[PDB]
Amino acid sequence: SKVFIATANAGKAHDADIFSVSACNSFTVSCSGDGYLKVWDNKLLDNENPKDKSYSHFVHKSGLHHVDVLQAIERDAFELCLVATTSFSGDLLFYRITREDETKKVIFEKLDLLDSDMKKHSFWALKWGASNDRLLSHRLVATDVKGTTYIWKFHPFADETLNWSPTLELQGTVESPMTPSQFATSVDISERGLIATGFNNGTVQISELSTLRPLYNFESQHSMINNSNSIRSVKFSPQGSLLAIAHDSNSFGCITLYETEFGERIGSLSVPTHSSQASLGEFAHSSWVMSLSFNDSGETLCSAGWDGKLRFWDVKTKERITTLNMHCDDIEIEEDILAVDEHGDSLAEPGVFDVKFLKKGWRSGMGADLNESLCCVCLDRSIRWFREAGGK
Amino acid sequence: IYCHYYKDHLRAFKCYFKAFDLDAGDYTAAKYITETYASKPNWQAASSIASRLIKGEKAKAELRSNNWPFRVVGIAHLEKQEESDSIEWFQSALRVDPNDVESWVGLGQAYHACGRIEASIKVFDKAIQLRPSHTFAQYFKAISLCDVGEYLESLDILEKVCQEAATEESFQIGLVEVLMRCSLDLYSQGFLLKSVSIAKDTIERIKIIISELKCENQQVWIYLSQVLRLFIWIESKVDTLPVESLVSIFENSQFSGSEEIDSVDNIKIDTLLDSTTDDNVSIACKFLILASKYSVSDQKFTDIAGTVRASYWYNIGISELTAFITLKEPQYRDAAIFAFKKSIQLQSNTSETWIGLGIATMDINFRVSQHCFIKATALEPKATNTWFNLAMLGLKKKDTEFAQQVLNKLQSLAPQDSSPWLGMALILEEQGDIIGSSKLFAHSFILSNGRSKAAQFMYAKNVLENHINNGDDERDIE
Repeated sequence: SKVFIATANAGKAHDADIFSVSACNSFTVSCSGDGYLKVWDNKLLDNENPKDKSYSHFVHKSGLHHVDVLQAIERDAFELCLVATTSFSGDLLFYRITREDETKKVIFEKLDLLDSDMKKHSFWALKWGASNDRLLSHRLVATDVKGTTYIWKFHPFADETLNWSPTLELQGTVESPMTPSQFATSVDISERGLIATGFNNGTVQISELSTLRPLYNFESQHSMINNSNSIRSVKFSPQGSLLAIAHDSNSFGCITLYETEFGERIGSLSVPTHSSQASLGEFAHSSWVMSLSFNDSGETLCSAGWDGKLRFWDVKTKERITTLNMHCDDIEIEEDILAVDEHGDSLAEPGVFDVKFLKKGWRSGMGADLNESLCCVCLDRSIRWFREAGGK
Repeated sequence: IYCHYYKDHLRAFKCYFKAFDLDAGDYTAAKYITETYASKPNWQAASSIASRLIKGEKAKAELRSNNWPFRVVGIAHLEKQEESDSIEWFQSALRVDPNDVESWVGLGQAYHACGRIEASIKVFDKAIQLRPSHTFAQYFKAISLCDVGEYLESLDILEKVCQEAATEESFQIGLVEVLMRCSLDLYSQGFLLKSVSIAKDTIERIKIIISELKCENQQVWIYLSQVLRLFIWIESKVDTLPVESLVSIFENSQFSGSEEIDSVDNIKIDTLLDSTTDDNVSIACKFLILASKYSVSDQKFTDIAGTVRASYWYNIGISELTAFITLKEPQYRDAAIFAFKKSIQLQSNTSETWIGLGIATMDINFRVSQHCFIKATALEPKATNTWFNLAMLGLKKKDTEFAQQVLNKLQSLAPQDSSPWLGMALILEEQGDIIGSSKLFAHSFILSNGRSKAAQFMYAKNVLENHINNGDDERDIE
């Protein structure tokens, strides 16, 4: 089941570029440069416009370039849903999401969890660490422009009978190994308790989430021109010890696979791309790889490139399974098709800002085999949802 | 009466046996006799009683409820190592009592003997599903899982078992097996560093087997032999090699010793570590040999037709040969030839020994080496290694055309291998058509996917030799 087919579209979802997208069992949340967080109901019924079940809420004037949501069922009784976001200002915003009593409409409650000394930091990337027995308490990782990784523990309850009062305890930091310190461009945390921190100099550092200890760091090759290579996205494999690193080689995107036991390079994903007119080159994407995502099984790796192509690779064979070409006119609503942008540039083949795999059951669909799903946001201010044609 | 009231086993058995012969349609007698013989154990009889009962069809009503005849015939067929026949019986037994655990286990075990491996996985999975307190079902499932290639699950299973019943041998040996298979697999797939870790782990386990149980299988020493190669092959972490653990592993096990073999290589547990100023690699080699050599034709072992002796001397030959190639010291060559000679006489039909003999004879005199390689090609026609080694000899004696011919033959045979392409390249770099040679080194590397040292090395070298002074500009992406 590696053939994806589109299910629902929302064109002109925002008034400025949508940079990050995330989702959970309840909904898919997308943030953009208009500083509006947008909650999109995942549970839809046949032929219903996602925008009818979209709830939007302001956050920051500057805009938001990173969002992640954590949905857990904390106590056997209580349901916890929490959105975290970073703004272009660098501010780290937190919003509790809940639904109305009968209307089932979304309600945002901005939570204030950081102290004044911490708020002074200019955060960039973030990731929520669910309570997966790593330790018992939900954790949050973030990165600042100075190249440091912040690790908090999130306690939603007061000293353990149960009442709502959230607190983020700073467990600590992981400083970059290099000097001068480099810009920490993205981050991710594994199921087995490992943090990966990706800098803009092709360097990646692997550290322990529990013990805040750095384990090692590796670099990406071809360093002829310094400003060329930088890491766009890093993502751990759920199944194995594998780690996929998405980096630039100036004007081209590269996916390299490292295994995390000893931290060695095990392979690289590429396909015939364009180089020197007639000649053929070996890169992942003809343009920069913007974001990665693994399917639940860990067998497929979807990569969203700036070339407006979503490419799904098979992790085991390291060859490409399939490719999806994004178009401005994929959108089911004509009036929401964004052919040209503000400056009259063409968005016929809009680069993919971000992509995400949705677990089976999150996206509810009528008369379809209950299966995995996919979601991505693209430069034409458009958010698309696909389903993995398969069975269960 | 005798069975329940007088408590006379012999007379009762005799009676029921006398009864069945006349009736053949009384469940009770068949059951008593079968049960008696099942405990003996003599399944060839129980299979007869049971089969007779089933075929009789005079107890069709009784057998609709109790499944033991079917099972019995099945098990009897299992212990005759005719597993394929066993299936229809077990499958039929379970149709009656689908909760019969041992019959599931048997069934899966029969599947596994017919390379229905994933099905085996599922069967054993159900077996555990019923009785999760089952260790053997877990063992079998672990092995099948390993065979399909899922090492993680297999290992979690086997470790979880080995903890629970560390007294038993099969489980431990299984752990070793799955571990070393993991090692070789991860080595082969490119996970070089992790392979060593799994190797250290598995050698530690082997030490634990020899120390804890003093359990000597033919297999453990082969396992160790196969594991040790990794330290030899990948020198980067050769220092990980645990000398102490090995010394213990060898000191604990008792080997009668072979003076004829020991006298050639000059290697004994007391002698080899005595040497000074020898690299960890050589130490590893010596341990490899010692291990391969220490493998036991244990007491009470029944070697069918004596193939095992040939496999023993063969393995020794390969080990010695590895040591020779690694260290370039004649003793290991002489020992290798000697061993292969010893093995050949015992068997004389296996292609794979002649190969080693041929390799071991390339330097001394080509005629015999060739002869060996040719015999090998004849003994296993589907073997691609033989031809290649022969071609390499062809190069060794500086016969370009021949080597090229053989290599073309290989391209015809198996074009997926990097080796033939690499050889064809080398010939052409020696020949001087360097552009096509570069094309070939490239293709070879690409097919290699990082499998062979020589491919990577030669590729890099060629890339340099081409692009060092041909006037490339820093802008040219390619």
